[PDB]
Amino acid sequence: STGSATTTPIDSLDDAYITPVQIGTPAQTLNLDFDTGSSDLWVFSSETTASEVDGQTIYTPSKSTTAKLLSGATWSISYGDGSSSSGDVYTDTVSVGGLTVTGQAVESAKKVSSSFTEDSTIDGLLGLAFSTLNTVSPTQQKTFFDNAKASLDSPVFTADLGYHAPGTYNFGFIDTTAYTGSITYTAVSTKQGFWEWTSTGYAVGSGTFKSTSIDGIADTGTTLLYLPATVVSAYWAQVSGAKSSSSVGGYVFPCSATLPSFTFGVGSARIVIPGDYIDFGPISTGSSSCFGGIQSSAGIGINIFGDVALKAAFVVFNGATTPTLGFASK
Repeated sequence: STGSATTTPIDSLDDAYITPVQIGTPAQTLNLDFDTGSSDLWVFSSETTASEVDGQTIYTPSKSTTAKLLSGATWSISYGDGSSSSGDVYTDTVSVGGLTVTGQAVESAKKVSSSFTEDSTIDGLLGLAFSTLNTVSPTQQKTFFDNAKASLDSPVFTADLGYHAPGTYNFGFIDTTAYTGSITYTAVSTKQGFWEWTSTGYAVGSGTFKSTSIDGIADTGTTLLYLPATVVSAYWAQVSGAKSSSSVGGYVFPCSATLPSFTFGVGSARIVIPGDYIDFGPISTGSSSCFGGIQSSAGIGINIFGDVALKAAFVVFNGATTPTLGFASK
């Protein structure tokens, strides 16, 4: 089997992407944030504290003839950005882009933190990291991909995120029309439960490539590119007036600037992030200070190849017995 679904930016900055997901019988379609940095499929629901729901579409398990309470199971997750959610668990039929999994754990939120409530466009998350990170207790649950894997034509999914435009998540096949040149595959460590890999270096604009190993994670659920402070300083030093602002929470730059590209290495291959992808616009409406899309990972504890990086590439998440990651230009 295969599946193919379009993913759409939630706003004009590409802060996140939503993908329609069918849950239950008859189908209830919710728009979920596909997150290769976590492993829980959770949704706003009829059980979510009413004051914490503001415009989201909810899953109502009592209206699904295939929903079953997973008795005694609870979940609770905290994300890197400080957001969180928790609740109980149903199993139900879940379909993405025509690919159907029966008996998928659907984690129903009883509580969500303010960041989730405030984002009316995101109805929940669909985790695509390794199932070892799943938070359901006392019986850990599998991700949608893990459950689908054996049925898929090939045990892979691909992320093809758009820059200020829709893109595609495919399951079970590689669309050879969706990228240019060849796909370069690179080793993955699953030791921390992430799609963790080692970039071979970087360049700023038309500058020379610096060969250096940068361990990090491919994370579709993180907006920006978070890299070591040395790398980030070298980038922003090429933008007149750019500076790190503790009050704003990162590097800012004059909105009048033209940003240089940023290149990262994948083996001997190179992925080029155009400068425009690094512009996250005014820090507040009407400001002439703009927020940068490359930020320091210092104090995160891990480097994160988030959407800024991933949307410059066609990315293969290869879930074969020995997983790997592939990157192609597009």
